[PDB]
Amino acid sequence: SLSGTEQAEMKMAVISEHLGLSWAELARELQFSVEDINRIRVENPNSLLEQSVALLNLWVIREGQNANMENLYTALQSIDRGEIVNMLE
Repeated sequence: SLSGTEQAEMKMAVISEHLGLSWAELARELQFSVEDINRIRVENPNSLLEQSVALLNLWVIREGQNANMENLYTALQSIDRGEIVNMLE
């Protein structure tokens, strides 16, 4: 399969566990609206993990068939979290 889609589940599970405070910046980098980002905050107020999982789930839905993990990697590197990419690739 494409290097940009294989094992998406495990990769996103790991990314979500490691994002921590970085998920909101990632969301902005991925072009999500301030409304969507705050909705995630209010729906999952006590867990950075839940907020991160929610964001990646929203991304999977938005991208649909055009989803490409390389876009997540580029965004991660742009927000200084390239160490997550190194761990995965």
